[PDB]
Amino acid sequence: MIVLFVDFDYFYAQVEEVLNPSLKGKPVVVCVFSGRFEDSGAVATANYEARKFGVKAGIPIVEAKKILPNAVYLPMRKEVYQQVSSRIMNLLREYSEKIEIASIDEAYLDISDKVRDYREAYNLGLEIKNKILEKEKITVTVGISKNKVFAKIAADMAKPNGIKVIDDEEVKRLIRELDIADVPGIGNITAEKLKKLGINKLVDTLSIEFDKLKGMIGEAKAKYLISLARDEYNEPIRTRVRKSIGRIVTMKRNSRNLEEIKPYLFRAIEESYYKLDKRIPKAIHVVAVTEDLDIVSRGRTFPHGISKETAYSESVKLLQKILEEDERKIRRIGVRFSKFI
DNA sequence: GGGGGAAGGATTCA
DNA sequence: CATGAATCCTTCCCCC
Ligand SMILES: [Ca+2]
Ligand SMILES: [Ca+2]
Ligand SMILES: [Ca+2]
Repeated sequence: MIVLFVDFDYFYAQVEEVLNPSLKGKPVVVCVFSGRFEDSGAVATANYEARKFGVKAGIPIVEAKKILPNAVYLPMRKEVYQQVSSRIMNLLREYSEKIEIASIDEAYLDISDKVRDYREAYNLGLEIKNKILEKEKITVTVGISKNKVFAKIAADMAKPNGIKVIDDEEVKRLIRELDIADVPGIGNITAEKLKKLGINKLVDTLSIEFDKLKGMIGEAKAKYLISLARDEYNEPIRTRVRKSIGRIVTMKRNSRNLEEIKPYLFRAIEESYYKLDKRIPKAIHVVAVTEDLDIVSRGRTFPHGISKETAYSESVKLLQKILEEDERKIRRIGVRFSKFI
């Protein structure tokens, strides 16, 4: 099987460059302003110029400014980025029928049939990069390998603006020398649970009793790592199905007061409903981010679709359940809709 | 013993 | 300082 993975580089910041080309070469930082206080919030995405100095996604906006006070800071414009992304995906579509849109900036292409040899895939890659650079002025990195996981690792190794191929021989070297933490799906949490089992490389996963690895990180994650280490991972390329829609908003200040929280919750519902379009959910979940960044939620599934009126009423009940069962104050509040008809 | 929702939570990552 | 949604896991429940 030959999988070609496309990862748009520093996507949000790059789109801002395309929309304002005079930004090229300057450090650009796209942020999410929380409005709690001047520059309160986090970095969503930073381009290479800012990233090389430590300004990256996740750090506080105030922190970024101490490092690069002269960088260009812009508010995140998600729907603009989504529309540019949609145009890019439809373009990749013309190279494959078999396409898995993993996120706003990532897509896997099963080009097992339209090519053969890693020479022909590579060529299809350089071609794809040119097509996108030309039609949208967006540079992307391409990863090529025998399965989705290594195609992604390939991209991770080659970014930014690159193209890398991981043949069957380096897969085998990587299976022994690649830090397991760099394996897709292994975050800091899992990486630490693995470290305590001796596991630092994929190969190490085969020296452990399965039921032990399973007890430590779960059956699905255990089977996943094992199949990769055995050079047997082979999941098909398929775009997952949109299962839920919702929004969560950060309040100007933490609260525990119903009337103070409501306005934020209702705003979340309105935006959620606008995004659902013609979709009708049978389930609703009110989600709250506590003062200690802990996530709590209460939901309900109905035997029918949920009207906005029912959503407003049910959401208030769910929130009350939350405040009544948790003592912690609330920092962010929102809702999620699922089980579409 | 176990099929099969439903609910609440744990992780991942741009 | 702290900013959408899929997968997966655990517990719980109804009941054959
Ligand atoms: Ca990415
Ligand atoms: Ca990206
Ligand atoms: Ca990692």
